[PDB]
Amino acid sequence: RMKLSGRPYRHMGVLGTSKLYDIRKTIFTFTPQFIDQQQFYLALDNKMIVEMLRTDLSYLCSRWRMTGQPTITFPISHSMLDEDGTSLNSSILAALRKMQDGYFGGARVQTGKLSEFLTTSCCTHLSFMDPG
Amino acid sequence: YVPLKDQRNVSMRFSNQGPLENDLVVHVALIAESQRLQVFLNTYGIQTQTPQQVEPIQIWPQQELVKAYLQLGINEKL
Amino acid sequence: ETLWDKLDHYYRIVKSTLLLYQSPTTGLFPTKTCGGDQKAKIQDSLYCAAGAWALALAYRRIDDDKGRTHELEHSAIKCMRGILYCYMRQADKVQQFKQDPRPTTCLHSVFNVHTGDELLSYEEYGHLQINAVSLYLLYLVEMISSGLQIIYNTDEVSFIQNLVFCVERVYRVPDFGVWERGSKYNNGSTELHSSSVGLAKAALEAINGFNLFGNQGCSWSVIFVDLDAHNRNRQTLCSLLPRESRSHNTDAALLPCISYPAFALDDEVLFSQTLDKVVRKLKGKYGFKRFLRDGYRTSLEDPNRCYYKPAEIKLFDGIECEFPIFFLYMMIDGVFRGNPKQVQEYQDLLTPVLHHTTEGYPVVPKYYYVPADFVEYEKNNPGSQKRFPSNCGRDGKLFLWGQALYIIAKLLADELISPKDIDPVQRYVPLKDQRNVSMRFSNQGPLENDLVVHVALIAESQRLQVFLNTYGIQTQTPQQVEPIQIWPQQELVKAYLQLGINEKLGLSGRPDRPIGCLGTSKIYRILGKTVVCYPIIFDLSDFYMSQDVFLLIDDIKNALQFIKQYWKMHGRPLFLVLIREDNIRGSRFNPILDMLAALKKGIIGGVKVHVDRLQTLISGAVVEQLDFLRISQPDVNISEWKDKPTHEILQKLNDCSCLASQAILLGILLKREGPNFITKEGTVSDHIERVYRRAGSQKLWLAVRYGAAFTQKFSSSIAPHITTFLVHGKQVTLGAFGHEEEVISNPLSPRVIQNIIYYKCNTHDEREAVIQQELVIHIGWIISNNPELFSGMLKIRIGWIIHAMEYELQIRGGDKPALDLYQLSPSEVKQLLLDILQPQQNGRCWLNRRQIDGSLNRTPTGFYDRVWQILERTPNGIIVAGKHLPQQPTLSDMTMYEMNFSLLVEDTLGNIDQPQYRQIVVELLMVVSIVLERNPELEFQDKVDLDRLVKEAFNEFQKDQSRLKEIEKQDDMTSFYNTPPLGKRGTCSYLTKAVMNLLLE
Repeated sequence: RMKLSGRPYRHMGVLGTSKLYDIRKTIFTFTPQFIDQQQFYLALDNKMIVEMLRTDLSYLCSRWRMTGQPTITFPISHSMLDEDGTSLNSSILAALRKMQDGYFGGARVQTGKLSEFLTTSCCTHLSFMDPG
Repeated sequence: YVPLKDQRNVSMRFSNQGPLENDLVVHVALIAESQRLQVFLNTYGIQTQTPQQVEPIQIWPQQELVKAYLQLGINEKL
Repeated sequence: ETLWDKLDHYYRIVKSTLLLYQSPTTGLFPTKTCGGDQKAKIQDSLYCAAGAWALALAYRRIDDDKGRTHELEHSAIKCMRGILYCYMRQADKVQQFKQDPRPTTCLHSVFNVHTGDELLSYEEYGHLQINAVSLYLLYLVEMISSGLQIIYNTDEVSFIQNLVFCVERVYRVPDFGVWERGSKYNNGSTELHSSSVGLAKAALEAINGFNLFGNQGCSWSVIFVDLDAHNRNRQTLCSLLPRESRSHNTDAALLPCISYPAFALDDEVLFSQTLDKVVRKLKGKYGFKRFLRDGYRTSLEDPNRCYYKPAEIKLFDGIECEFPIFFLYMMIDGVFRGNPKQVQEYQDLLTPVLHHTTEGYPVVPKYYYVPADFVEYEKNNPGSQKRFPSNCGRDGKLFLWGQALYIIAKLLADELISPKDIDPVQRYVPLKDQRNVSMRFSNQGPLENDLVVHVALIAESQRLQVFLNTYGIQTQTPQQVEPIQIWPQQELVKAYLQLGINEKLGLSGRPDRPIGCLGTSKIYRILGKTVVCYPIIFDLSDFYMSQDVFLLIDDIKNALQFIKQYWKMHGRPLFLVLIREDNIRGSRFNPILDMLAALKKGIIGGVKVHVDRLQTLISGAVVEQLDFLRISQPDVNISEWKDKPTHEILQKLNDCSCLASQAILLGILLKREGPNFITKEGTVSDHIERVYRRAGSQKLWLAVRYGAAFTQKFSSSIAPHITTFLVHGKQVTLGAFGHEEEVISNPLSPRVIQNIIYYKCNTHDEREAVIQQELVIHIGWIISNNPELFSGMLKIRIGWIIHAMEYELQIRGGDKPALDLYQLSPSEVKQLLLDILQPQQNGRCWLNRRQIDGSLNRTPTGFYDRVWQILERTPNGIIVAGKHLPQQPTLSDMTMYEMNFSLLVEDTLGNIDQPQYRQIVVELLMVVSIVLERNPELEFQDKVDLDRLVKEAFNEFQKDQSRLKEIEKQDDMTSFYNTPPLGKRGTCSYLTKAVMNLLLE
């Protein structure tokens, strides 16, 4: 009635995808943007992925002016394997091993399963998505 | 004496919800005791507020109210 | 199912129907839901806001409402704020209307919705409507009493006070009506409406003594009211209650004024009679019609003529539209009165006519219309055919007001709330609680009147006090009540004028108007000092009838009766009486003793009174507080001395002692030289005032009347008399007998009437102004206290009545020369007027009785209906005095009881010069009506010449007189006038013989 088109389309940063979301009594998680291959070829290099991941980890650990611990999902795609496709690259396995033992880049990293992280994580309730 | 239809908003006798109804919602106030305990609770997502952050408001034990009530109703002539 | 499902369903209905089209910019709904219309009314938006408030009040009963109530309260508050902003945007119009009300200065009621600005010129809509303002004030005070907040600062209080001041005078100015059409003819005329008066009275009751700030308030949130305006509104409503208007026998608009929105008819029997009449005369299959002969948006209506042509209303009958919205009002009345059967019957009636949306939501169409192929068939059989739904009954168009009324009625029926919640002010009370309410009924009960009024006695001088005490009369000098102060009426008027002044907008406050007896009956406190005042009857008046003690006895008795009848405030009223030493004047000191002894006895003509010391009465009594102030034969003839020089006239004035010659010389000097001339005793005006006061002191009535005519002074009570005469149904004409006369049909401002009467006075005579004033005040007083005396007369003419009592006094004088009426005392004038006004008896000559009856323009009861039935059964018509009354236009324009047909008949009959001839013609017409009604076989073959019938009757009487008394043929019919109409050989026999002769041929 008032001729309003809502929020215009814009890119989403790491600060928005880190938190959990609730859409119609369901749990949703969104992967970070820098692992997108249908936009540019910047995500086709493993060392590039590693350094952007380290920078994003440092930036997220820096401010985090929200409540609750953050959550990052880093799935392994088919492009992360070697030429033979039978093992992950050396950089990837090094990155995961560095993620373990709680020290990677410039921040403390704790790994586990989504079941335990559910009880302690920021949750956002979306109400505008409910049917009219 | 009050008729059955009128007993809806009477003080000290009946509730607003009606005689044959009990759905009262009670407010609770959550206040921490120490800053260390407050931050420990906040680390797990539990939100509590330190007693030093309610400066306009005051929290007193139950003995002060008893003493204040004891102060009332004193007459010197009798 | 719990209440949650029902409340959620109502929420969906409201969101999809009512709040969907709300304008965010202003918060006021429009009239059209499609096409992007930019026009809005005031009634629909207010009704929608009231419905939303009622729904929110119903939803309040849940502690987990999830904010549903908050949205509805905020929407209602936004709508009220928007309407208040729109009203306050126009400020010059309010100030103009406060002084000279007119359609030009009227407040605009229609404006654009997007920016809250005017859109259409006042020459095409009128914009004169006061019902909306009254209803808005009532709803605003209801919402504030509920617990909402709408008023921000103190300027709104001043605006509300000015709105009350402007609306206080709605009982005189005609309105355009609820339907905006007004008259049934729809020609562009304004008339009085009873519903507007009732709504204004209800708002005046509601706004009295209420805190506008809500929970908190000390002295800057109260509104002051005047009892005189409320009393006048009540009198007007009671007088005009049986018939909504003179041109409308009944209307459906009388419903929301005697129902839930107003609840103003506290009469039971008359309310029931009106309800039965409306139900019988306006019931329809598909709803309630607006009124009979209503061509409102019918099939024959065309959008090319705003004003209906004459005789079109006759063609427009039988196709009146149906409005089912009144079913909801009737159901609301039924549930309010606790009559479930009526609620069930109206619900069953409304069930089939209701429509549904795509989702099945209820729809209430605006009006019902008939297709063009059943225009004539429906006329033969009323209601046998079926109508067709309007455009706003299928999709894309709705009726917000109707839907709001429907949801309110359904909520009331479903018992989701109680009548007390929707009426926090207790507008409606049942019969067993009408015992100790304020402003409506007394503590003695409805059918009881035994009020006791306190009376305080205050002396004027010590010598008068001791003179009274020597005879046993106890009075107290004003010097012995030092703590108490006595002030005149002007001080209170000035204090009221000082109130209601604002500098930001520009406010003139309460207009300078005299205060009635009820207002002065209270006790005030100004600057911490108690203030008491006496009625305006006691103050010195330049007029002459104030020197007659009989007039004072009568007027104090009338004031006591007025106080007894129309007092409803808590606490006994206070009455103050003062006695002056000049009043007794020697021989005139006995009847004063009589009245004062009767007062001391305790009973004054069936009215109980109490007398005691003033200080005792003052103590232990409630005192009104006004806290705003701190915050803020002659030897000289006209012809002989007209041509005399100025110096000779001055010398004659200086050396003459007679009052009449002095007055005539002063008048000649004023006419020739002017009021600014200087004489031996100062200015001309000062000398005239001095001689007028000296004449009043000497009480020689002719000189006092001449001086009063010179001073050009007029009484300040003519307007109430003319307005009550107009509201009664009679007419008054101002003029001189045998000269030009001015007819008044609508209320007029005092300035125009004063100018007209003074121009007429300058034209014809000298003292007729004061004589006319005394006659009109006496006639108004008599009709107020004895309304049945003036029965049978419609047009009241002062000059003809003057000629009447002059003739009667001349007849009484006989051989003695007739006494001049200019020298008659006020008591003698009143006695003469009451004597002539008497229904008259035998003994005196019948010619004189006929002359008096014709002069008074008396008409027999049932004359108008008899004339109408004659005209119905007269194919050709009736011709009298050269005037023609064609049957077709009067039959196709007017109806049985319409007043304009009677006005036309009176205009036709007013061409008769001899009043006795008019009376004889009226008697002949009555005889013809009775004879024709008693036998339907005989009918007239052509138009009747009543002059021919009168001539034939006169010739027959002449022949009979010649046969019996051997009297030759004598000219003139005064012998016929002398003969009584009934007896051995009366006029009725000759009229019947003429009637049978005309019928046989």
